[PDB]
Amino acid sequence: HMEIKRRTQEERSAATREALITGARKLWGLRGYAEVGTPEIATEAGVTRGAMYHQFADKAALFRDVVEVVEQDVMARMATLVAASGAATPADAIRAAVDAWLEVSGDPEVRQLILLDAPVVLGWAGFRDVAQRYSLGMTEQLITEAIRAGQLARQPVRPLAQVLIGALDEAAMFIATADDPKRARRETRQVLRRLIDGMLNG
Amino acid sequence: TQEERSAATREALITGARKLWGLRGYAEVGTPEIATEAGVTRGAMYHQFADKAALFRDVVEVVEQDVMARMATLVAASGAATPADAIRAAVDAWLEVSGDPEVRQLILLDAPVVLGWAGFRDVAQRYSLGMTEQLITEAIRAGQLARQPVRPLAQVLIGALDEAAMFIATADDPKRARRETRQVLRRLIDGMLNG
Ligand SMILES: N=C(N)Nc1nc2ccccc2s1
Ligand SMILES: N=C(N)Nc1nc2ccccc2s1
Repeated sequence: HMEIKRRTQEERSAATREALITGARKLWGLRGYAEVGTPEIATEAGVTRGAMYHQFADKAALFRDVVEVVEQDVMARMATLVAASGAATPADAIRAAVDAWLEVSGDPEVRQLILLDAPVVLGWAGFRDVAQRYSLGMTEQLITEAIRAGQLARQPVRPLAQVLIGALDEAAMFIATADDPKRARRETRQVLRRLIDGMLNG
Repeated sequence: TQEERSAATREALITGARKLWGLRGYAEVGTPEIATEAGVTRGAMYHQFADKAALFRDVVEVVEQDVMARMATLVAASGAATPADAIRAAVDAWLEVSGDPEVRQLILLDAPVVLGWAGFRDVAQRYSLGMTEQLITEAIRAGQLARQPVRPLAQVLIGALDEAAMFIATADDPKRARRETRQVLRRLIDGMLNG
């Protein structure tokens, strides 16, 4: 008897939540978390303050869901760029994935939300857990494929993956906080080329 | 003097807090316990430290000073004959020093949480970036690393070294994790060193 009512209220709640996340991603992406209040976000999203209260305990809870949706888009955008790269070998896929990370992390919205705001708002523990949840699988599979092809030494995948994600996250943070980010991106790309080319047999 | 008495009170509290937080972690020991360990009244303690985080900020300074000194000592004693070998010795020194139980708990686990992102990174940079940039500069000068600005390489390598230490710190089998991580780090830097 009550399944349509329950599903209807679920769908309405989901639509409200999506509008708030979409609004918050847009305004915080342009001005930064510190500079935009939840009332402006509720106005942008076309929802009441009570609808906001119902969905999110507080401003940081809304930000935690923004980061989830952005990280899903970052991982999808990176997969698209590697897929489109023309990579002939697992080693070339790895190089395409590093290039994709510098391109996607360079998007001004990703820079603001993931590299500048997220470490501050989530705290160090929260940021590291999100980055590993989204990126460890892709990174490990790229390593497994290169090992299978004899382009990387046979070794435990997890330690290498975690160390490389540490290096790549700090590379992107360096570019994000540079006052001349075009020069920083060149210099950082050049470092990562030497690091990756030092490890790959191909 | 009044300044000497204040300094003695502060030293008792920083020593006590370093000992107790180093064993159980910041979250698990309150300021009353620390004041009892130090033999200091609550009022004398709050006169020197506004709150728990303030006391932790001074613990982090004395631990970072020991990390920096122990890193210098071990690299100096390694017998490294070239800048490339000093870099290799610094990698092994970092796994030895960061494996100290007090460093593991206070610097690797607690400091990023208590000080916050910006705070912890400012402290770490103040104590480390001197040694790090000198090691890199000497290797570039010797032609054992590519010609390049120092800072970008330093930040990327610090990201690898920090994640290596945190991997070991939370591992189910830290002795195994340290062997696996040492192999990864030595292979990463051997790919870039000419010598
Ligand atoms: N990682 C830290 N949080 N602190 C330090 N690391 C190092 C590493 C080498 C030399 C001095 C220092 S101080
Ligand atoms: N500064 C950091 N955030 N961490 C580290 N710096 C250094 C520098 C040299 C060796 C190990 C490490 S670990």
